[PDB]
Amino acid sequence: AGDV
Amino acid sequence: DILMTQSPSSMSVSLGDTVSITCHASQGISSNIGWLQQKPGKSFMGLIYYGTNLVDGVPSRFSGSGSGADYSLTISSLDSEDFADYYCVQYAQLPYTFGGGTKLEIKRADAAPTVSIFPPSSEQLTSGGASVVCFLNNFYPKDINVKWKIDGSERQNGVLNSWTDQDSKDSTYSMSSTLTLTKDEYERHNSYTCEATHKTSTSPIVKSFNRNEC
Amino acid sequence: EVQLQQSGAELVKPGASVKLSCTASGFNIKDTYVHWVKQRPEQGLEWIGRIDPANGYTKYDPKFQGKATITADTSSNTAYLQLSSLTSEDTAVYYCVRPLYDYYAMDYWGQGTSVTVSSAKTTAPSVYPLAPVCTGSSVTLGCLVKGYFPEPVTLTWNSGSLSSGVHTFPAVLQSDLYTLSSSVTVTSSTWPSQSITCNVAHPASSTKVDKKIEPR
Amino acid sequence: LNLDPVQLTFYAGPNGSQFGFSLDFHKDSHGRVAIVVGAPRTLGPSQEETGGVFLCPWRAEGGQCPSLLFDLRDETRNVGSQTLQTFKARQGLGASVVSWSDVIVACAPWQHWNVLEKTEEAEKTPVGSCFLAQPESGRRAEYSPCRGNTLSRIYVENDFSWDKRYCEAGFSSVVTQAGELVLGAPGGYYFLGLLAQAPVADIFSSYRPGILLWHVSSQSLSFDSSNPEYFDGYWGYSVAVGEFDGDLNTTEYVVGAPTWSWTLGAVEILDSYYQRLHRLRGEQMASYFGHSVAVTDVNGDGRHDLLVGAPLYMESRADRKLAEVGRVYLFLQPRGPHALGAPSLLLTGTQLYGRFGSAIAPLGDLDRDGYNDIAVAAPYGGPSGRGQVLVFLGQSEGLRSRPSQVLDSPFPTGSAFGFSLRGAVDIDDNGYPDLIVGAYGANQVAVYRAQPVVK
Amino acid sequence: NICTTRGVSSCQQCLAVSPMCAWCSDEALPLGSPRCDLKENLLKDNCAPESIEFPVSEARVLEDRPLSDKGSGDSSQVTQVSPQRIALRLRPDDSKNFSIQVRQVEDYPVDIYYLMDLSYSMKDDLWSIQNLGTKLATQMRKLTSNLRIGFGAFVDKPVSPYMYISPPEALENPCYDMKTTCLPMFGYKHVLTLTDQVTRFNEEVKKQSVSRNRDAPEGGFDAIMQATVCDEKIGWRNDASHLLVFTTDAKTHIALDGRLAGIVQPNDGQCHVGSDNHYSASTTMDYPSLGLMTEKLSQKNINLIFAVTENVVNLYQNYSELIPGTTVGVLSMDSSNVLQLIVDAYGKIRSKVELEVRDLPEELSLSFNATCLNNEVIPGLKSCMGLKIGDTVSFSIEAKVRGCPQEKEKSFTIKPVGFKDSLIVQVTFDCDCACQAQAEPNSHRCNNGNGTFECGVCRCGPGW
Ligand SMILES: *[C@@H]1O[C@H](CO)[C@@H](O[C@@H]2O[C@H](CO)[C@@H](O[C@@H]3O[C@H](CO[C@H]4O[C@H](CO)[C@@H](O)[C@H](O)[C@@H]4O)[C@@H](O)[C@H](O[C@H]4O[C@H](CO)[C@@H](O)[C@H](O)[C@@H]4O)[C@@H]3O)[C@H](O)[C@H]2NC(C)=O)[C@H](O)[C@H]1NC(C)=O
Ligand SMILES: *[C@@H]1O[C@H](CO)[C@@H](O[C@@H]2O[C@H](CO)[C@@H](O)[C@H](O)[C@H]2NC(C)=O)[C@H](O)[C@H]1NC(C)=O
Ligand SMILES: *[C@@H]1O[C@H](CO)[C@@H](O)[C@H](O)[C@H]1NC(C)=O
Ligand SMILES: [Ca+2]
Ligand SMILES: [Ca+2]
Ligand SMILES: [Ca+2]
Ligand SMILES: [Ca+2]
Ligand SMILES: [Mn+2]
Ligand SMILES: [Mn+2]
Ligand SMILES: [Mn+2]
Repeated sequence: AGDV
Repeated sequence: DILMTQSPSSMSVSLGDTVSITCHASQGISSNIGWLQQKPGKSFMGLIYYGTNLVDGVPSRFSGSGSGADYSLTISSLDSEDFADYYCVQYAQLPYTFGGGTKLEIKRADAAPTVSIFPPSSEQLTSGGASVVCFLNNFYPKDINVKWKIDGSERQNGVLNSWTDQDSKDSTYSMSSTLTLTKDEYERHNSYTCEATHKTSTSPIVKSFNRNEC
Repeated sequence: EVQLQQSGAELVKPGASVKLSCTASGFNIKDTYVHWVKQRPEQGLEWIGRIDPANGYTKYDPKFQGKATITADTSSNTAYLQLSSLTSEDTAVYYCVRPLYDYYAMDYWGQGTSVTVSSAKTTAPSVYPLAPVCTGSSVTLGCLVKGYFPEPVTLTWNSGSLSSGVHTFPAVLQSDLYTLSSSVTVTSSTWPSQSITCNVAHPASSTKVDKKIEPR
Repeated sequence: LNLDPVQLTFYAGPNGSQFGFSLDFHKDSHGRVAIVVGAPRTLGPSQEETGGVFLCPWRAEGGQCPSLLFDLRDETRNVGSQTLQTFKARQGLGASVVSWSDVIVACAPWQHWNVLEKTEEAEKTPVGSCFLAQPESGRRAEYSPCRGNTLSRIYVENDFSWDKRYCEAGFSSVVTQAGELVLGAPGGYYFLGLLAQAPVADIFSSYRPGILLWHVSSQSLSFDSSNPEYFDGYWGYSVAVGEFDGDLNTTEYVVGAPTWSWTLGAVEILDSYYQRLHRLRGEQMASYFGHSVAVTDVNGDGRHDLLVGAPLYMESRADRKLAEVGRVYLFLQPRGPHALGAPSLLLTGTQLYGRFGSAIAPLGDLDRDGYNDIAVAAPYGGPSGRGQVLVFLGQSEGLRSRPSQVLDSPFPTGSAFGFSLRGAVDIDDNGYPDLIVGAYGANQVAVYRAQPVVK
Repeated sequence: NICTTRGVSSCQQCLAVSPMCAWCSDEALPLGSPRCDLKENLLKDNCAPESIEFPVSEARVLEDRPLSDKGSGDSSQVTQVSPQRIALRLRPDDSKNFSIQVRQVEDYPVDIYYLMDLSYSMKDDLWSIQNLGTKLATQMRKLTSNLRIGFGAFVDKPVSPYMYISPPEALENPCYDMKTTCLPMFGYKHVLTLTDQVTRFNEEVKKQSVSRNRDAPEGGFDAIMQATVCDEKIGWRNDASHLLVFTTDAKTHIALDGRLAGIVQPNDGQCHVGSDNHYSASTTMDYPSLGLMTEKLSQKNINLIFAVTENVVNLYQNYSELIPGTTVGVLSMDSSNVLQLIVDAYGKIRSKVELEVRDLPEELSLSFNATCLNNEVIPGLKSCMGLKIGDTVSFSIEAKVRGCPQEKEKSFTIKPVGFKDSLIVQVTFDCDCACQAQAEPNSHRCNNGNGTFECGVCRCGPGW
């Protein structure tokens, strides 16, 4: 996912 | 696709010799090459990978080398098992492509072939066919040419040849040519011949027979 | 130890579909890439394609696109190669290959699967004796196995009694039917004194005919 | 107790190399003990930081050390219609060193890797790498289990599952007695953290230079997880091994996850198949519980006990106020198959921002009383804030609640004295185990020799 | 009897017995009269009034300014603590009491620095707060007539693995591998210094855009530090309530997390924001710890507000408990209701009055009885809660000295947390007699020069  | 020109296609050598196979690529592949071995009537075995690295379990007498587009496999002090097929394979690009192949044959003194012609059988003739057989046994080198003749004139349609791999304990080759005709067409003519051409004799060895005659 | 047990030889008809296998032994198929290679006597070696059994992604040579279809099942630990709309050119030996250490190499090979495509139905061989023509120090006889399908056929002389001094030639395909010949050499004092018989067996048709060589 | 704080030995390395960021003892084939030191900012060939490793022989006066040379050139291999790349710039070689038998393992947790295929790529990311060396024979080898050839697009489709592009393998490291290298990778699986194991003998026999991507069939990586408790937990920030299941044929792994469960931090004991046997939860959030783990039998009952460091623990003080000092937890292994209960002892720091617990080193039996002892670092502790290492002695009931000895930093401020430790090895062959302390901020290593007990 | 039964030797020992003892230095005292007795008993034996040495613990005020009604206007001449200074006098083992009053003044100046997360995950939020500057001040105007607002933004440490470093076009446009475009990555950047012009806020926001990084946690704590320790840059006013609003939609990086980027140097707590308005130690200095953040927030008197989404509210609500004085509000997904929660947070801030003591001597101990709500006394309590702006409370204080200290002149302070003003208590320890000022060293009365005559009796001089 990360920066979402 | 990258083309792999593997040469020579075959070489006749003896035990203890040191031979070197080469492999040329249509472009640079930076040591991304592998060498394979296929003993006669058996599967493949890995020899080399990434140019020079031996596969586990491989004798040290094998050794790869080269760079750019030209590489070489070298076998020091040949052994009896080393007489087999050998291929190179590049994996620098997809699709992978192999080389033509190279067969290590045993070398020996030249030898002429023992020609033997055989007319059709009684069982076959009564069936409606006629096959003439011409065996060319025990000769060296392998390069040989057969020529059938009916009433002195050459015949090429209906011939099936079959060669043998280098025999074990004499290192000679053999061949079997079979001319097949119909029973009707076989009786239109009288003379039948098979001529053998080998480097041994400048003049071809000939063996014939006559139908309706013994 | 790494071993690749491929499936047994296949014999199908043109237009059908075949599916070869390549079971892994001593390791997990999921470890490395798995390639498939086609081998023919004249054409030589051809790379079909590869597969990563872990994820199922594949790559093919544009020559086999549509024809070849490679798959893999981590459960059975086996990789497969399916060939659709078969022809005569699809008659070849197929090998499954994986690398040793290098990700992109071709080091370990299976024993190979032989595939033959032909409409030829099972046919028994017609054995014929070959006697010389009506003299030398040594004589040479022969035997002719003609018109049979499929391979192979075990040929022997005097029921295996006569072994040395014999040349059995490879079989050849004569229009959807195989042909084979064998020759043997002895001294003139052995024939026609000592009887010689040609013993051929065709397991397919379950026929084992024998023919004694008669002089002329 | 009986460590000599007067006559120390000082090894040193280039300025700004962080010499002493990592260290460990090293015995050659003849048992001659040495000291391997990592300098993760040593200059390379192009005058750019790549890190380096030094192998210091034992000399009571210390001095400069020779380099343990490794390949520092970037590599490239065009193969399989792809282009493999390794970038050793800023890789940090020597950010963790460990010795086993006559082999040294030095790792570069931030070595970057990228695969190009036409216009696509796998992204340039720090997979990390470890360089293995046999100094006596000159043999060399590498191990980079998190390298891959999958393109960027593939990961996006699969929702970034099993993403080993940011592992940073070698961040932490340990080697079992059997010879199985275990690498912590706190960035593996999209910052969940993974471990990676593989026999040393198989790493050497399967490595060839230039290949970059090769298979090590006997390796064994841990597993991804859909559990948000493990998200951004940095599983593998610190690793160790021990015996915690009774079965002596199996080797159990200890792993630290300092940001596990929303920065609650935790540490798990596992088997060689990564099946969790126990889990120990942090006491306070952002205390980085699991920053450092240690395994040793302190109460002389044969059973390894566990020690966990929470450098940023904030102790409660008067008037509802908290003071960052750090803390260390002791977990004694119970008899037979039983779970590790509450901590048997809590060791809390004193000096504000001192980070008591930033390193924990088993010393073996220092005072030779039959109980193994430990040393706890406070890289910014002591009344001066220069550093401090406290020795706690073992006893039947666990550990002494108060230190037997305190080693103040002989270096200046900012040396990070105690950031790395290592003990339980007799380097001078006088019958007592000795302690080496690193101070990468001052680019030096301080050897403390253990002398006969005075009392 | 306790002053007589102790059998003291001097005036100094007499007063040390009990706060109710007295000493008589009269010459014409009877033969066997005890000089150490009650003030009533001494005058009953014809002791001269001047000769009585009887200190009394008092507590008079010095500065008693009146509590201001409106915190608006003036040159920060607002008083919210009363009294501001009192002189305290005690004697050994005695205790005196005094009171203090605190008021949460109306219309007190307020600073509001908006610290905005602008990682790619904050895409939707930016649009919602387009007109935040004005729709705000309107609601805020009802609690303060002197407001100032500023704006700053943060993402994460622009360094691998947090940052995308490939292809080369990904550095200038981290959204390169996508179909869109975004700003280059940045740690923390100051945008707008605290100002009373609200339209400067709106127009500065309207020019902002998000960036993009790899890992979901963000370096928001790096930006809380700098926005706190960079006084002159952010523009915090000396006499104003300081509100630092922290907005994010994800987890946050903490101390020791930087080691995944090669960053090991602890946070030094100093300012590193230059003229380019960008945090320059971002790629070289680790994230701050919660203890270091608490130190500077308490030092600069900043009130931190965690305005976060509901998917992480439980996380920051747990951090808020490790950073006393911190409050949390729920960001309704798109930051639609940020407006209302800041006002609710400001009321929550000014609803507590907790006293704090500084520089208290070892000898003195204090006790408190709070008067919160409507004259409801609460013993053993020095903090009030549930208050509104404009309310006023008071506390009853008693200082119990233990013995007599060496230093006779000390002074401590009593201050409410977050408040500017404070009560200064100047303590004076009276355990000596005025007759001691005029003693006779080597007197003729005491053992012929071998003693000292003070307060009537003969003391053994120095050296014996
Ligand atoms: C923010 O901070 C809060 C406050 O601590 C955290 O909330 C706690 O979270 C922990 C972990 O999930 C909870 O611990 C569990 O408690 C359960 C029972 O608690 C009951 O009793 C308390 C009061 O006595 C009640 O308040 C509570 O509502 C329950 O009624 C146990 O069942 C759990 O045991 C399981 O796990 C343990 C640990 O492995 C095992 O050993 C057990 O065998 C069992 O499997 C566990 O003990 C705790 O209850 C929570 N408290 C509250 C008040 O919510 C948040 O987690 C934290 N979150 C963030 C993001 O920071
Ligand atoms: C705070 O309140 C307590 C009552 O809870 C006070 O304690 C009493 O003080 C009187 C003084 O006249 C004594 O007579 C009582 O005996 C005390 N009661 C108890 C239970 O101790 C205390 O004096 C108050 N202190 C301040 C500073 O307001
Ligand atoms: C001391 O306490 C008494 C009652 O407890 C109170 O009446 C008096 O006002 C207090 N002294 C001062 C200076 O406030
Ligand atoms: Ca075990
Ligand atoms: Ca134990
Ligand atoms: Ca001990
Ligand atoms: Ca020693
Ligand atoms: Mn984000
Ligand atoms: Mn969002
Ligand atoms: Mn981030």
